[PDB]
Amino acid sequence: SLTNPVQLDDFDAYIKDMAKDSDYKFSLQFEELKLIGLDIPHFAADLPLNRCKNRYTNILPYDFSRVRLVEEGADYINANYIPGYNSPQEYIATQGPLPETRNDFWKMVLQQKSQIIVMLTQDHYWPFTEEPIAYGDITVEMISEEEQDDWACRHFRINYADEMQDVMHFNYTAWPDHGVPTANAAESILQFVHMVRQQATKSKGPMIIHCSAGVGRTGTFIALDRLLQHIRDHEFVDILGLVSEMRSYRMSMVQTEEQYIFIHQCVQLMWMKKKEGHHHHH
Amino acid sequence: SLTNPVQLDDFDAYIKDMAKDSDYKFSLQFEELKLIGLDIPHFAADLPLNRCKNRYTNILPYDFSRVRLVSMNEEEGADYINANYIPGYNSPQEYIATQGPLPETRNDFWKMVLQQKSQIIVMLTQCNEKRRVKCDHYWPFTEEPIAYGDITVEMISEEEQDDWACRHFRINYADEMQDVMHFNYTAWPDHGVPTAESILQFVHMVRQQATKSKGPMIIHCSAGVGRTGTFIALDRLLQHIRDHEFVDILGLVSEMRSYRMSMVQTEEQYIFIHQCVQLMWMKKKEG
Repeated sequence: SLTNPVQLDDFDAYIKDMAKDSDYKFSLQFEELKLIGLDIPHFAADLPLNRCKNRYTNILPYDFSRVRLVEEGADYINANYIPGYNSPQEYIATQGPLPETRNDFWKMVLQQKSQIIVMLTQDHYWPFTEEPIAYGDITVEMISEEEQDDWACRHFRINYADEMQDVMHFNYTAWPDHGVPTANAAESILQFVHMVRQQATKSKGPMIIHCSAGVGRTGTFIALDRLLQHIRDHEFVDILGLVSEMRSYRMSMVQTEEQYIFIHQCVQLMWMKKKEGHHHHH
Repeated sequence: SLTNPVQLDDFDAYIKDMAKDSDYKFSLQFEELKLIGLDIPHFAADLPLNRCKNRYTNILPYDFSRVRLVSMNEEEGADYINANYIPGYNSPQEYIATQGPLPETRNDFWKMVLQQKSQIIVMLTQCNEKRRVKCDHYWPFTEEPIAYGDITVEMISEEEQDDWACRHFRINYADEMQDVMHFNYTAWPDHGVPTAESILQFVHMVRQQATKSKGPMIIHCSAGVGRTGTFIALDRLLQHIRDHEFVDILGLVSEMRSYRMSMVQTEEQYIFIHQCVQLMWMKKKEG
């Protein structure tokens, strides 16, 4: 429905055209993306008892792709499985946990067997000290912590009954809140993405990604992660088709035209890196 | 991973290159496609108690995309049926690909039809082919309402033609009633090809009805992967060619295989899909 594959050889001319007439086509395409999933049911998220489990009143997970926890509304959590470059349920896009949902969040991590969590914002649902904390029936203890300039990695040990699970936690902290992303901002985020991807290819369940609403930065991170891998193996990119797809699994993925344009900004840099690399295929 | 969009303007040149050296490139692509989905679990389909619900021991539904039957405190495994949600041109769960119902699962099938609220069923096989069993005649023989478990089905009409039959069913569970159109294509031999004009009109026919219907479109043949996979590809492609200037059959077939194994069973059916697009392209050029 919404898809526009562009040969990498034509991306430069493509983005320039997208930008003409005051970003007319960027805006038009974004206006079209806003129509995706309008008719997909999201009744569970609107049930009386689950309303308090949503950070934002109008950002609700579709019923078909929602992650279900295993009482009235006890299976609910604002999160959706999202397709990736490698599997149909490679990711779980979710909102930043609320104090009232942090126990449900850890239950999701355990049940879904997620060994990688990506936080795109700076709510502190994890332990502050080395002391193991019990979030409901699940005990979580931070094993180690590494801190870089733009991100931090934490290793968590989660247990329940006889079950034990190791979970890596990547928190990007240099995400720009205001102004247009500088060439450095783009570079940093692309490095972070690449970094998480190296760990991904070595993990169990779906990769959990979140930002306050779980759609903007989250959908942007997912798009970039999938794009880097795609651009490495292919000679074309279909950004429109990609964001449209995410919109069909979780509403508002890539929340703003700003983020939509930014994604194109990053792909141009990816294309520049691919060309300058001249790497043969493995 | 597996994807290769081709502008329609050079699809002819593409097809001819793929057909070169006795379909060398076509086979190359099909072998790659046979690897898709091998790592996706299908634990529920493996349960001993569900073995009698699988027509074939090797055609099994993935856990993540399988269709779940709903019931109140019912027996273990009661939620199981050999079927999977498949993305379509319009929505994430537009189709439900399933095997041809067995005598032991005909009630489960109708339960799925009612619960999923499907108003269209596409059957691409005959119940029997070459004296070999392919699918149970799970629907009524006459106009007399038949009870399948707690669901009653009434065949309001039955219009047959050379290559297909259209049957209007009215089904109900107490006061929950539903109209279901059943399109049975009878000229598609299992593991083979219609042997394009005929099947394309069929697809167009089902498409017309679809625009008037709501709910998932149930698609099945015998195993629920070969002809079913080819039909879905065709249905989706017809709509895609109408709106765009390119096609990615490789990515399309790869995607289906990530939702249900073996979609589009043979290289021949895979090549048939390309041939059909070529025909679809020319029809579009007549405007």
